[PDB]
Amino acid sequence: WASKYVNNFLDTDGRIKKVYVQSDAPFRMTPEDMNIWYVRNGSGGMVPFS
Amino acid sequence: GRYAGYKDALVIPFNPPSIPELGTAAGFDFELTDNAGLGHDALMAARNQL
Repeated sequence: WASKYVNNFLDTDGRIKKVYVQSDAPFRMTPEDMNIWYVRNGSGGMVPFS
Repeated sequence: GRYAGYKDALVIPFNPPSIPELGTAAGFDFELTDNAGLGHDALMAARNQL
């Protein structure tokens, strides 16, 4: 949801630049979207936020 | 004399200048730069050309 800065990469113009991870917009717009998200438990199984 | 005829290494003897920061009065100092993000290879191609 918030997005995360992970680390730097070397763009093709030679300048060090940033790498971010975030949900694609369609899956983080509305409170019903947060139900789509699965965590996984200590057993390797996916559990939904709901 | 001894080391101009020397295959193993390049040996430059010299008397240090009194105030080295001045270099030589006839001297010039130039910086060739990659202004379009063209890369190391392109910049050294330009260096060798120049």
